[PDB]
This record gives sequence, structure tokens and C-alpha cells, in this order.
Amino acid sequence: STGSATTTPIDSLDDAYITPVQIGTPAQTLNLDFDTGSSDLWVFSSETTASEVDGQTIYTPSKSTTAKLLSGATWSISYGDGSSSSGDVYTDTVSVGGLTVTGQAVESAKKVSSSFTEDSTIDGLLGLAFSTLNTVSPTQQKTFFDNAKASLDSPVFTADLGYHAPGTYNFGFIDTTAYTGSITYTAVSTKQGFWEWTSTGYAVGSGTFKSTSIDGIADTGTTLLYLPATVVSAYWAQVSGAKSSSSVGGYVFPCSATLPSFTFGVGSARIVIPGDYIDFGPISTGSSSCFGGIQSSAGIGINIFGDVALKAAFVVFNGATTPTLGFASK
Repeated sequence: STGSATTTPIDSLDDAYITPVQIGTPAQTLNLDFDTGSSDLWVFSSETTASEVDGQTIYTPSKSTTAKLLSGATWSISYGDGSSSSGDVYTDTVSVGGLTVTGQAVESAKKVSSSFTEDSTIDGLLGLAFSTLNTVSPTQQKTFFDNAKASLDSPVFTADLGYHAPGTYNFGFIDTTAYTGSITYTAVSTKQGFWEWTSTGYAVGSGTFKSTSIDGIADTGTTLLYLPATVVSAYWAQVSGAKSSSSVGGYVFPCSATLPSFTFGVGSARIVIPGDYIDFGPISTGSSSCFGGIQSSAGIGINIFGDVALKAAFVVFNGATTPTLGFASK
């Protein structure tokens, strides 16, 4: 089998991407944030504290004839950005772009933190990291991809995120029309449960390429590119008027400035992030100070190749017995 679904930016900055997911019988369609940095499929629901729902579409398991309580099961997650949610668990039928999993754990939120409530466009998350990170207790549950894997034509999914435009998640096949050149594959460590890999270096604009190993994660659920402070400083030093602002919480720059591209290494291959992808707009309405899309990972404890980086590529998440990642230009 295969599946293919369009993913759409939630706002004009590409702060996140939402993908429609059918849950239950009859189908309830929720728009979920596909997150290769986590491993829980959780939804706003009829069980979510009423004061914590503000515009989201909810899953109502009592209206699904295929929903079954996973008795005794609870879940609770905290994300790198400080947000969190928790609740209980049902199993139900979940379809993405034509691909159906029966018996998928659907984690129903009883509580969500303020940032989730405040984002009316995201109805939940669909985790696509390794199932070892899944928070369901007492019995850890499998991701949608893990459940689908054996049925897929090939045990892969691909992320093709758009810049200020829709893109595509495919399951079970590689669309050879969706990228240019060849796909370069690189090794993955699953030891932390992430799609963790080592970039071979970077360049800033037309500058020479610096060969240096940068361990990080391919994370569709993180908006920006977070890299070591050395790398980030080298980038922003090429932007007139850029500075790191403690009060804002990262590098800002005047919008009158021209952003250089940023190149990252995948083996001997190179992915070029155009300068415009690094502009995240005014820090506040009407401000002339713009927020940067490349920021320091210092204090996160890991480097994160988030959407800013991934949307410059066609990315293969290869779930073969030994997982790997593939990157192509597009």
C-alpha cells in the first residue's frame, strides 16, 4: 500500500504545517502537525477541558463505531518548546492520504498547555519519530508509520515541505518526479529515538564550505534551524545589522538586509537553503526588526534540522531494518 497527503503551512511564515487525517468511523477529519521529532499521535477531543479548546476540531470517540478504550492507558508529553499535553487513549482506524491503519493508538487530550489552545489551526500531532519515544503507559504504543510499515510497498515515508506553499507527505514510495539530481543517503542513530544524523559541514552564502561534523535531528515539528553557536555566529556575521537579542530570544536583523543562503552537507552532497527561507518577519507587528530562521542550539542539548532546513530538500525517512535518511535538492 501507499498513502499521499498534502501538508499546508498554518500561516504566512511557515510556522508549522498541517495535514488532514481521518480518524474513526465515520471519518472525523482533523488537521495534525506531522512531527518527526516525537512519537505520539494525540488529538484535541471531546474529553479536552473546555476552557482549553479555542477553535480546534475535536475527535469524539463516542461517535466512532470503531473506537475502543485502551483500558488503563494514559499519556503525558512535554515538548522542547515548553508546551505539553496529556490524557487517555483509544484505538481507532486512522487514514492518511489513502493509507489506513486499524487499531492505531489515538491519544485523547484531557489537558493541553496554553500554546496549543492558542493555535486554532493545529488539532493535534502525529508523531513520526521512533516508537521508543512514545509516552503511553503502561504499554508503549506504536507510531502510525510503525503500524503501517509492513503493509507499505517500501518501508519509507518522505517529507516534501513547501516554502510559503503546500507540500506533500508520502508513505510507502519515493516520487522520483519530486526532486532533482540524486538522493544522498546518510546514516541514522536511533539511540535517542530521533532521526539523528551527522551533517558534513556548512557554507554561508557564496563562502567556502567548512568540513565539520554536525550531529542533529531531522525534525518536521520544529520551525527553525538550530545549530551550534559557532556556526550561527558565522552566518549572522554576514548580515548587516544582525544581532543576538537576549530580550527577543535570538538573532534578529533589519528587514532591509539581504540574507545569504545557508548550505549544509549531506555526505559529499549539498543542500542550499535560500536566504528568504531564513526570514521569519517582524518580531512584533510594525517592527523593523526581523526574527532569524537560524538560531543557536546552545542549551537545547541537540542540533535540530527543522522546517527551515527540511523545506529546502526532498527528505526520505527510510525505515528499513537499519534506518537511514535521504536528502535531495528540488
